[PDB]
Amino acid sequence: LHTPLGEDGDSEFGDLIEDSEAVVPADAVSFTLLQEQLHSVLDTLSEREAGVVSMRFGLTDGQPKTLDEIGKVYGVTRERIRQIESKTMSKLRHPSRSQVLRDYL
DNA sequence: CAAGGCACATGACAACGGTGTTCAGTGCCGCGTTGCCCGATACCCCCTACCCGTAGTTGACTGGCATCCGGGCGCCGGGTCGCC
Repeated sequence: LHTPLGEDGDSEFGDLIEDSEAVVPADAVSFTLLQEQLHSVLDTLSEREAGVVSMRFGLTDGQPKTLDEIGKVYGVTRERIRQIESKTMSKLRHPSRSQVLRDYL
């Protein structure tokens, strides 16, 4: 990386290649706005529906939880949880609570 | 002419009429919370073409590789040699 870069002075091949680990502020703030808007639309729905979808898709922890995995803290059945998840997906699929999330993809 | 005797109706007397109520029970027929029964997918098993580490190869075969310049200036600073 300390090669002359073909230039006798003031240059180094080590100062011409961009990295990839660096966080792009644009993408980061877009993600933050996505998180806030999704949390807002999530609060718009019922608090119970909100909580169950959040725990299923893991919106507070990195790893999502399985259906029956939610039926221990909340004390519900593996098929009840599936049913409320299904009707949550049905409601969120409504064009009402989709537009604000369309551009986010 | 006054008193005593018989009709019809009359102050109460309950019990039917008929309807809408008090409990009360149990459903009737609309909305909800959890039983099925499976089906798939993560976790053990064996071996094997290849990757990676180590062991030898008995004519002899005994000192490399250098650098090499047109700064240029200028100073500091000390070391080495000279003076004596």
